[PDB]
Amino acid sequence: LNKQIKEEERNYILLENAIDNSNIQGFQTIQEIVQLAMQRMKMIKEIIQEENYNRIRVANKFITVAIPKSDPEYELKNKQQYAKEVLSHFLCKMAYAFYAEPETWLEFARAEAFILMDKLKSGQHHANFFSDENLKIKTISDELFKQAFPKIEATFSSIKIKKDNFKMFKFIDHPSMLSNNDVVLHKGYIIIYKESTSKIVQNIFIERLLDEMRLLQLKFQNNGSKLDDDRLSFLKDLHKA
Amino acid sequence: QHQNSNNMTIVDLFEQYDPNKIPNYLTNNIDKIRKHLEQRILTFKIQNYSQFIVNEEVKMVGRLISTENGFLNTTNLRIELNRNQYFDLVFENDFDFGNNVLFPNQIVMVKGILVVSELITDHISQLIMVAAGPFSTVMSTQYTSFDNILHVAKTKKVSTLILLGPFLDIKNEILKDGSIIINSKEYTFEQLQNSLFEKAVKELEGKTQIIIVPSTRDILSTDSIPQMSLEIKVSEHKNSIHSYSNPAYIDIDKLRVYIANSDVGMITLQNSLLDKKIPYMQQSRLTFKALMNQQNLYSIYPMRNPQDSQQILETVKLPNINDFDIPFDYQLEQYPHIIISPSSLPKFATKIYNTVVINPNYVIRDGSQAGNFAIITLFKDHERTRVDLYCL
Amino acid sequence: LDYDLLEEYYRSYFPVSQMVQWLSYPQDGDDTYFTRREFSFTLQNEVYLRYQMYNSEREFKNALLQKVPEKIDIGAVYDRPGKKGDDIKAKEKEFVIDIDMTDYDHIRTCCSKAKICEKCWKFMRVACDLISKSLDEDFGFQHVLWVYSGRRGIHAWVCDKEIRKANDYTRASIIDYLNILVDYVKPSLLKMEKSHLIERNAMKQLNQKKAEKESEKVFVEIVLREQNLFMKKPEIILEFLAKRSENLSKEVEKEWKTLKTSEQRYEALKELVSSEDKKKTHYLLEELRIWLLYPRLDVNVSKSTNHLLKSPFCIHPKTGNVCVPFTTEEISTFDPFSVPNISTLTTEEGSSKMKNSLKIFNKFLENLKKDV
Amino acid sequence: SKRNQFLTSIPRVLVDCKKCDQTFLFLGADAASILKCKCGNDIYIQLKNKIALVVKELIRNFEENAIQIDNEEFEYTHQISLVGKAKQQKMSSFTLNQKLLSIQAMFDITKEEQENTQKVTIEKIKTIKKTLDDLLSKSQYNNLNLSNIFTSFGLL
Ligand SMILES: [Zn+2]
Repeated sequence: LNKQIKEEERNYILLENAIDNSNIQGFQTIQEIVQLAMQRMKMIKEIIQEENYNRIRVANKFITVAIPKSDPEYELKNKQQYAKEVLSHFLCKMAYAFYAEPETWLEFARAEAFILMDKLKSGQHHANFFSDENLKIKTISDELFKQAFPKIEATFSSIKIKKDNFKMFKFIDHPSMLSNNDVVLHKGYIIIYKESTSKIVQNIFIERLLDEMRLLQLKFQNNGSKLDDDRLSFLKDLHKA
Repeated sequence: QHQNSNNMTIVDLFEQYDPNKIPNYLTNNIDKIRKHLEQRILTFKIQNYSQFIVNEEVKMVGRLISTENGFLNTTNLRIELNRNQYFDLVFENDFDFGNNVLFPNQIVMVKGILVVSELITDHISQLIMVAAGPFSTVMSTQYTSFDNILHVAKTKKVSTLILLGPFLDIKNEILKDGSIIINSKEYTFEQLQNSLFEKAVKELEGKTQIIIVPSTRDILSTDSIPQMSLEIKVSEHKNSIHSYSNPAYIDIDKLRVYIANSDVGMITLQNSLLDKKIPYMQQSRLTFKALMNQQNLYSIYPMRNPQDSQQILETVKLPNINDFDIPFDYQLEQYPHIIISPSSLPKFATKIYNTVVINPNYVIRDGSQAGNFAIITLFKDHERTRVDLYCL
Repeated sequence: LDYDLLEEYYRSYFPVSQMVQWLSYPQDGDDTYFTRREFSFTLQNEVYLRYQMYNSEREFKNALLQKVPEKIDIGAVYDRPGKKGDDIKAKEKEFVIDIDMTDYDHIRTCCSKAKICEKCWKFMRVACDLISKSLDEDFGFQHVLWVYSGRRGIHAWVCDKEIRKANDYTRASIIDYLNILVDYVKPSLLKMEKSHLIERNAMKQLNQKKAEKESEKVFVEIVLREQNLFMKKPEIILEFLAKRSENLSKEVEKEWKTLKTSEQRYEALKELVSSEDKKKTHYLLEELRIWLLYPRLDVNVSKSTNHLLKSPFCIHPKTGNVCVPFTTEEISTFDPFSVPNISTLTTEEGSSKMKNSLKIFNKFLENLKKDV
Repeated sequence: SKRNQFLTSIPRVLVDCKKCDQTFLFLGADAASILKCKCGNDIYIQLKNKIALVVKELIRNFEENAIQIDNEEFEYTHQISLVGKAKQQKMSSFTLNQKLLSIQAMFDITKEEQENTQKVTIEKIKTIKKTLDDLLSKSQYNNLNLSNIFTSFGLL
């Protein structure tokens, strides 16, 4: 009982595997899925247009609902809420993976990554990513802390300090972060502030999520097109809006 | 008599679909038909025809379809095996023709370089009431024949009666397009049916069991030919009434009767081809022999109206019709004791494969008052039944 | 001229076993390192031979002597041997950096752009130490191998444990950091803030708070510039100064017409830009010095994870040069006029010269074989 | 609004009233609160019967599946062959689903409008509505099971 709650929560936040909706009371007919797929794409488009994230979700009702256990038909509420988020994501992903170019998937990757950060920030537990980020973070040695002390204080001027500086990274693990102007480099090693631990979260998430689309496109390019008609005509519309 | 009705205990044997999960209620697909047919041809090949032949000559089994969309002729019958083998039949050179019936959708075995086999199955006190619709005179809505039918039924004290055929059809109520009565009241379809069935139960007083079988032309049942459960609403609460699917197979105390509710014999005979100079009774006998072999009477899929290609008399849902199939191997049991096939063929009552078939035609046939029906009496002590037909 | 080369191949390329050992990398413990390595040869009159993979050293030198390889190339290491079939994927390749004198053509004026002059080599002399300091301070990179090449500049081979198997994206990320001369001035990513890190060290101005200080930083570029060109072409730097307000450019152009001397012109420019604002002018000497001295890293040859390069000790009769080895500590002493050549024959001086070449090469060879 | 795109495809529904007959383009400009003819009669019963007949005719028309002859011929046949290449129904399920949904939507009422009238009319409205709502609920095309549409792409 508790274990399947934990697994469904992991699938809710990480959002990587799908479910079935035939037995779900609400989302059965072809009509409801149309608006369900339209709402998330609308939210994504406005998110990328404006660059308030929590103040966005309150507009489109996507918050996980709060309701006491004593409320009748309690299982309906969370099943409906769980169905919304899982079904919405894959339908939107399916559109880009088939029709958009690889130089155009980055817009979708950024939008989903950003809402991911909001979910973890307001979420009660980040243990899904907490364990893995321990594998990447490495505490700065006190020897190296004094070794580059003139260099560290050169880049860092404003405060908005031994513990303020955060655990450091190996160069080979994250080559993309050197081009950032906020990092300090000393003999193939990098020292970063603690608030960029959110930045590295998006870096890995984008790379893996962008990988699937090319694989998803590859699993489709070998065929001609979708075989069943009531979906193929539909998914095309979810590209321009 | 009364105790006999008290000990009726009627029950059916088919598995009835749950009214909320009909597999193919609206959606239809071509590919699934092809897969199902390709499975069933192999099933027949493995099970039935294999016992006759041991592996220049060639032997194969296949399905018969019309080469041209027009009505079939001896030169255009064609045999098909699978996605690849796709051939013709040319056995007309010698003009020889066996005692067999060929119709579209039939699965037959043929061998040649021609001999055809048709899946031959190896040879081997109570009274009932049978009535056929319609019950209202054409261009009239009085339903007075119902009154005299029940008059006869309650005069002869029959244990149980079977009512079958359209009650409110699209051939009588389309003209009225409404209901008006002498006492200045407006009625609807459901209220009319409730009035009719209240009349039935109050005239019979629930002393006898009643069996109702709906038909396609009924205006309330929108389903196709494998329709089911024409819902009955009645004020009387005693469970003297019953409803069943279109092709039914019900269980009397020890009697098992199979019902082909709509005009299968006439369509099968007229659509198919058969040798000439054969008497009409023998024609019907051979057509039913052919239909009994394929374990299902609704063998023909197109069943187009004769001389009218565009018009279709009955709508059959192909994927869902093979569920009601019943096999015949008399080595174990004789499964259908009585076959009821109401159709426009001449009245008859005969025995085939140690089972009896009856054809009580429609009462008030073709608008004339000269209706007719039939009764059956059987005695149990192995299987002796007395059958006689009554004309109005 | 091919007969002399054919006779001389027995003497041209001594480091056969040394090259095999360098490519072998015995510390890794894997075998067939020489087997998988790409090689390409160039023959007389446009004939090109590629994927001339030799598993044995003996057949390697036999083919080397029998043919006429006017150019010898080094490639990467693949999955499996074989050529033009099975579309082999490459495993590993060493990191390379290329430097030439073409990017300094628009600055220098004392040479005819076809042959080098003694006044121009100082640019290479400063570029070598600049890039070496960058690599050593910013990365670990405990091994370096420069090579002088032909009639022009040098390359920068590297051998290290991890970077040999680095993917292409990491290669791009590394080469991005070492390029600062963005094509027209240094990019705003560093201009936007004070107390930067990279170009401050790249300008020989360490952490400091001053006449002796300014003199000891400026004298380098003074020696390199005020003798080769000594601001004979004002337009070259007036165009850059035009990036700022037209008033300052007008002031400096009006001022310069009187002095008509180079060092005094530079001092006048420094005085006229020292204290004319606090924010509008910023680092104005720094970007000028970087743009006028820093070398432009090539991004063509060192781009892909697989490529072909001119090997050490290659000889090409046009220009008569020998691509002698090099090392980081050799920067302060090297010259481009003492190199051996085919022309010397039966001469003790040239003998001592290539003996020194081999000993310098062996220095790094056993340095790597011991440090691994 | 939402009513034009469903008014554009409604099938013919003719009501036979006393001394008059009119086509039934009901909506819910039109006074949705009241459904009666110009006459005093509410024409309820004839409306119900006509809906029953028209839906029966629509279903019976659909069930007689016929495919389009190959070689770009518009002729149609009901005999389907095992080696037939062409596949195009004369009346695909999409059209029937759209028509049934239109006939359903031409009779519904918003919650704001119903509270201002008597309960008898609204209960009659839902009594008529359920007759089509239940027929929509049991379809195997309106209801969509989308597990198999992407489980072939490696997703649970
Ligand atoms: Zn009227």
